[PDB]
Amino acid sequence: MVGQLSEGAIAAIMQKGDTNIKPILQVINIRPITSPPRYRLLMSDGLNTLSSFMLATQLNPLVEEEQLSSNCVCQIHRFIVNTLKDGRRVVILMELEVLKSAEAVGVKIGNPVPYNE
Amino acid sequence: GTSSGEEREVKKACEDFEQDQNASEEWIT
Repeated sequence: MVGQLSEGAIAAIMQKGDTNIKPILQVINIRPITSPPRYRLLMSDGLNTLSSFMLATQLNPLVEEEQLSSNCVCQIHRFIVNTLKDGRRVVILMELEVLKSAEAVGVKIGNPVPYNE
Repeated sequence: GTSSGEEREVKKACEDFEQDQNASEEWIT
């Protein structure tokens, strides 16, 4: 159910840039970038997806132990927004808690669409 | 976890993102 996710959080980050929210999001995909691997995440708030999430390196054990993996649901407890020269906003995830594992969720929630920058 | 250490990591994560051009279509921004 999309009622499980923080519908509109991605739009709020993209437009207002406020970090004082603790949104509940679903991981759609993770990709490593290579030095330690740095993880880039495609997340959903049930309404939109956005692929400019970057994982802080302190959180890498969640991915390497597969606690944070595609289709899991997590709650963000601390994030930093950085706005690039061209207007894109990068979201750096500092602290998060996985609320429901990928195994338990099983599937993408809803039919979110890419945020149109 | 210092303030300056976090700033350097935010900058690095942003450069990592900007140079990530060889990803598949779902990652295009």
